[PDB]
Amino acid sequence: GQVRQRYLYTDDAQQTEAHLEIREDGTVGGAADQSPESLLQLKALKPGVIQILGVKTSRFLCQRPDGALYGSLHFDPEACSFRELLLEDGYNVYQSEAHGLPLHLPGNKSPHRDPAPRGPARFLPLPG
Repeated sequence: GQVRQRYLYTDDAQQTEAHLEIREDGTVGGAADQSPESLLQLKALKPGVIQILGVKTSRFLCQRPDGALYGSLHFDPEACSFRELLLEDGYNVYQSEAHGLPLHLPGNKSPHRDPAPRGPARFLPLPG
C-alpha cells in the first residue's frame, strides 16, 4: 500500500459541490463533478510525508512559497511534499513541511485584504 489512488474532496465544497481538479495547463481548482484530473496518486515518501501525482495530467501537484497550488512536470519534495494530519474525527488534511504552508485551492483570495492567518481546507479522500 505504498501508493494508492483516491479523489480529493473537501466538505467546504458542501456549499458548492466540487472536487479538487488539476488543469493540463498546470493550474488547479474545483470542478462541477468528479473529473479524471481529480484523480491523484497518493504516494508515500517518508513516514508522515507523502507526494501527489495526477494521472490525467501526469503533473506533480506542488505548492509555491506564496501558497498557490500548481501542477509541475518535475518533482520537488520541498514543495511537492506534505505532512498528513489525520483527525480522530475522521478528517484528513495536507500541509507543506518545508515552510508550514497550508494546502488550499486557488482563487480563495477573493477578498481585497490578505490577512496572514488562514485555516486549511479539510479533505476527504475517496477511493480511486
